[PDB]
Amino acid sequence: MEMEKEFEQIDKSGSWAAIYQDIRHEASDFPSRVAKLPKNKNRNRYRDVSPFDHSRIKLHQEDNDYINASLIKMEEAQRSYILTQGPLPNTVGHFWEMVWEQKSRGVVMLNRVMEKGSLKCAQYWPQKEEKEMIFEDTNLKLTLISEDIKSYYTVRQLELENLTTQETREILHFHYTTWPDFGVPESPASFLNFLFKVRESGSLSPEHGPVVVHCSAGIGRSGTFCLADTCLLLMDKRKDPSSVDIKKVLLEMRKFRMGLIQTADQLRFSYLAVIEGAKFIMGD
Repeated sequence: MEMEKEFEQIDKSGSWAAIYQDIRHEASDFPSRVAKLPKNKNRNRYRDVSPFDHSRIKLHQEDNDYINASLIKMEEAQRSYILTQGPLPNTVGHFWEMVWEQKSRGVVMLNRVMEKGSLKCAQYWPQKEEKEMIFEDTNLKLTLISEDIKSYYTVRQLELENLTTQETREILHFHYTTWPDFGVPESPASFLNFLFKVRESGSLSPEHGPVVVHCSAGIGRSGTFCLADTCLLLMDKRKDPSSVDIKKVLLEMRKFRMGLIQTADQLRFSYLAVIEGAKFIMGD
């Protein structure tokens, strides 16, 4: 069924909360035993959001390999993503270790450091060129190279240096700064504009490691981003674009991280973004 007609059907019958609960009921349940070990309690921002064991990213260190992060590998679309929580004061060094070890080119941040008067993640990148950051636990240095502030998002060029070997890499930081404190955006236009800027940079392409995407818990706004990207790519690849089933794609992604898309409003917004984004992938 054309999602656009599916959309109006659900909208006129006001059944979004019902569709969404059906997804929650059918979603995969896999063990997350490593996340729950006592030694890792201060590595998790939220007690009820954990990576599954089978898909978790392992840090390359004998001490403790745990980070709250998951590899979402989409086989038909030929795209991979790493979804992670916003880094905590004691996990910022682990976060940049993962970026280095997984050979990522881009980091996508979908939250502000403070929202609703509370801290939603650590200030984990430098704000001034001349004030670089050193992460002593993982032996990495991080420098701000340039900053381009736009109305709906900011793009930063960063230099990550492995102090052990003195190799350096350019990392691109894509910061969507205008998601509202409550609810979802009224129009998907600025979100789609942002997605296409990430695509244009190379950060999603198979020559690099997977993009790292986060919000506060790494499941809500973050799920919306990868769900929309993968659905649009499938519509590009297939002979029959109306065969793309957004609910089935979401359940496939939930095999790799729990709780992706956190509200029925985020589900509706994901439909809106794919429907409106389609009106480019087909030529215009």
